[PDB]
Amino acid sequence: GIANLKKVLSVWESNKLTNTSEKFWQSVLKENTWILSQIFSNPTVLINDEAYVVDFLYANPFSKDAVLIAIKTPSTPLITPTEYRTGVYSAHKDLTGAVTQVLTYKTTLQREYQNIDYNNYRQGIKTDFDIITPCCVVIAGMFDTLTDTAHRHSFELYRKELKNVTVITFDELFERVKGLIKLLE
Amino acid sequence: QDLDQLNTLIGIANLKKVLSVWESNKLTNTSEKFWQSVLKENTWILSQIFSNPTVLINDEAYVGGKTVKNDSGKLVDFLYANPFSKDAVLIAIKTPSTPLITPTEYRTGVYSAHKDLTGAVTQVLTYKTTLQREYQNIDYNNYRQGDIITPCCVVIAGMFDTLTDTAHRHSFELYRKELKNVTVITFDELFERVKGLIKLLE
Amino acid sequence: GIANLKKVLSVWESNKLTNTSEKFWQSVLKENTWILSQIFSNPTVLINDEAYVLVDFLYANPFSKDAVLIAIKTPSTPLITPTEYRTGVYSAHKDLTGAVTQVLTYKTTLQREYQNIDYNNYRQGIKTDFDIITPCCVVIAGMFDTLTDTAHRHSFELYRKELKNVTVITFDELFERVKGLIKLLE
Amino acid sequence: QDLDQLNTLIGIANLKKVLSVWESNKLTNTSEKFWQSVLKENTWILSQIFSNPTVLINDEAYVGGKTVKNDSGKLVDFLYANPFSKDAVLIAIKTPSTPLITPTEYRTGVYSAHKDLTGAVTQVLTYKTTLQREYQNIDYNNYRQGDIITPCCVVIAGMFDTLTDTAHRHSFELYRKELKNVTVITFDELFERVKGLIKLLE
Repeated sequence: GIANLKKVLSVWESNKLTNTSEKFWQSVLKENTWILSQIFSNPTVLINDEAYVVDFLYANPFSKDAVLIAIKTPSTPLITPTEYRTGVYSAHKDLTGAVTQVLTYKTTLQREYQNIDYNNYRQGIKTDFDIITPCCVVIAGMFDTLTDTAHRHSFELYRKELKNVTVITFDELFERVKGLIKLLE
Repeated sequence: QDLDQLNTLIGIANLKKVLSVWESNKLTNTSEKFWQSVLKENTWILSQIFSNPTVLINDEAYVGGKTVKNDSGKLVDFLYANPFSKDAVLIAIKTPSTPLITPTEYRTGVYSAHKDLTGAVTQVLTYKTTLQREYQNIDYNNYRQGDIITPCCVVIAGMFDTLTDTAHRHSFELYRKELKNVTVITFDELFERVKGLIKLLE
Repeated sequence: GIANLKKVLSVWESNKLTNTSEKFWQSVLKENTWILSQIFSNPTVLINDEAYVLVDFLYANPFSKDAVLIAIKTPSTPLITPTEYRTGVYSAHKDLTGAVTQVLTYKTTLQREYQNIDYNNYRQGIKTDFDIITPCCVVIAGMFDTLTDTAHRHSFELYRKELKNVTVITFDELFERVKGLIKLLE
Repeated sequence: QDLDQLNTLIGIANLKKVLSVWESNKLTNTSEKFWQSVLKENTWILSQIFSNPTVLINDEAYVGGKTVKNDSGKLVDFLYANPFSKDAVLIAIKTPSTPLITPTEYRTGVYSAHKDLTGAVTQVLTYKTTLQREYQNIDYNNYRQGDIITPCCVVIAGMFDTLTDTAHRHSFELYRKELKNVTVITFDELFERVKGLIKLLE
């Protein structure tokens, strides 16, 4: 119950600034599928990797629409160390490259959907995800690393101009988990 | 930790009653006022679903599922008073028997959004603009004597049961996934996540 | 030159309130490919219908090969519903909303069947200069002049700014660029 | 008739003059000021390319390719004075040698945007916010004594000649097409449409 929710936070806090392996955070969200389900207002269910043979695929159980989620490490920089202009900071190449990569996978997944769908038919797997819209999510970095107001302003501009990619930092992801505790109390 | 178990039961008990009314009058009772009242009393559910501590329903504001009483009676006055609620979610609750797509076909395999559904999306944006100007008007007066809210908009109308076709569901998704600042979630989708919360708590 | 530009407006000014056939407006834009190329700041070139096979045009950037799908309706296509949802609130007409859904559906199909389309061009010997990299769509329908009341314009502006990947452009706005080009030169 | 032919020749002569400058030192001159000066004396070209009669380069405003003489020296003053010029396109002109993507690969087939390119995109957005803030500042003062400009942003930098692979071109497109209020057009793309205008006229 709620003790399970607190356990997730304890795991999150313990490796908040130490773990730098994408595989570990892959497991944590895979073990607790409800964590990523809180991002989307519409209901979502996890899709097994075999169905579409460090990303996750969540699909709406009603419309079968699928959303692709890419998970990086919390230590991923959000902005460049130096500043392009006084008070203007460029988004780090790690963040910009991550956004591009998830779009490429979404393009590839839709372009090869017929091959994947037919393979599931042969193997008996029931395909429950339909690529209707190019919605992607990139979970990376921590918002707390942005100290200066210029840093927060520069990063906020980057994450507001994106059309179909929602960049969510790790701390914001677990704030929904932590926020659930407060609402229950 | 014992109270945490008590909180778990209290949270589940509230969720069961919300599903109880939904699974009892989702077909007969179709008045907008009734469904607004039900979701008002269970605002804490909406806070988690839309990932926003502060929500705006009708002419009232609820923070963390708590009714924030405002003596002035103006939603804008509360929003200006508290800078925290500058990213609140505006929710318009319609009847669950609201058509989502036109019964006929615009083309082969394409269904256009129904009048009622796209009317609500226009209405909430109109309501959002009015709140923005009233907030701006107060800011001008305070400056005269001596920002912009930009709240999120969410429309809750219709059920996914009426979409009894792949074309019906695909057309609806292409509509609601194209809006920038409006999220359309059906009543069936709304209460199915309520079931998910029960499963997570249990 | 300029005389050519004024000739195009003569056709537009003559058929904007008379011609209600979708095929005719396809012919006009197909004859003058430069008209639709003025919508996009980046260079674009029209792709023949044989290459990638409702009126639909396909323009591709000559450099990055990115393709854009444009759907053309009639100028007589309503933009908003005749009645009002609420007092001062008008809904977008089903013709406009349905047109947006259809162009997105065709864009989805075009990307999904790209491998077959690319392979067919290889067999037929045709080159494939278009690539579906981004889901960008354009819908051309109706005229902005038909929105007389300030509520009508506000209701339509809310809808068109709300869209993510579809840019609804009325006919008069499209041909205003043609008229705008004349004034800049003159 | 006679006037049209004279205007057609003037337009073609102007367009060919710009191409002569572009094709004479696109590989030698890297001064950002130089390319700002060249592209601001031919603003009528930019008006048609970006489909906007009003163009804002640096702190100077151009309407229909004509230099507006604002004696105040503040760009916002002109914008507030003239309600017509509210959707003006803000254009930032960089050197054509500006890199577009990182020379190394982020992954297998994925390239991230270069620091200079993404730095300019943030800079114009910062410039846009300052103009919006100053526009309100004037508007607030007028109210005390007795809306929102929300313009567009365009960045012109780099050449497509650097992108010598399919992966490079796909990566660049996935970046600029994802932006909402910023349009990125390379110098090679900018003058390609200049050639297209000549073909249309001639």
